[PDB]
Amino acid sequence: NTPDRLQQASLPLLSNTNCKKYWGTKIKDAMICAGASGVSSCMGDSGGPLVCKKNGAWTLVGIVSWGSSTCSTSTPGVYARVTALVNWVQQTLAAN
Amino acid sequence: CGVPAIQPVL
Amino acid sequence: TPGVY
Amino acid sequence: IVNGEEAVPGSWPWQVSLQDKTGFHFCGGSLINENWVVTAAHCGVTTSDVVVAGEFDQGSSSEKIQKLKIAKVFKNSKYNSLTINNDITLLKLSTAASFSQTVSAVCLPSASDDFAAGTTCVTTGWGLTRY
Repeated sequence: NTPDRLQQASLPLLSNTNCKKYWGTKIKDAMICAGASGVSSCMGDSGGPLVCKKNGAWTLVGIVSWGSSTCSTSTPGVYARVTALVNWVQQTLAAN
Repeated sequence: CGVPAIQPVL
Repeated sequence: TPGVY
Repeated sequence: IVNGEEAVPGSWPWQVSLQDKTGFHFCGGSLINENWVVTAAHCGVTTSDVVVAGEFDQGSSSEKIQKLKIAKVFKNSKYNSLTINNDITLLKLSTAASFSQTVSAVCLPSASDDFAAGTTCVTTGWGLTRY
């Protein structure tokens, strides 16, 4: 049962090497982990943004993808790594 | 882009 | 345990 | 989001809600411009689903939200459903979103942008607060 009002949470980014201690080989180069800090994305957040402030502007760094089936707050969530997918985004926008 | 008109409070 | 979001 | 907090209404202007024809919220998304929304490929969006922009309280009937129709679904050809890798889909809107104080775009990074481990970022959404 999703909440009525929009929620937010600040969380730290992890390196893929450290994230692998939790998820093993399931972590691929086009993935980025964040969390394991007391908060967690969960079912229904999928597709949403993970934004980081760069030079004063909010930048889309990740897209909520998957994680713990119980949304454990001590396990990192896994997000689609946007830097690895942005070239496709730009080619798609340019051709359509 | 990336500059909300209504500033988020964290 | 893992799971889609 | 588990252990998160309520956001200031309209403070995450690019945040959209993807709802099916029954009005059920099933995924989030982000506006990258007036005609395009980025979401996860595994969300399985179809042209029958609706993009809702400018929403804060899904239980409210008094918000001036924008219900936008989807023209085409562009699932990244490299998306791997077995590993959930390259989990991204672009949605081209049938009708362009009208940008305002509560509806606007998030920036995209350059392919070489570096976001170091330890950096504190933010995630938003209407996902479960408790499992």
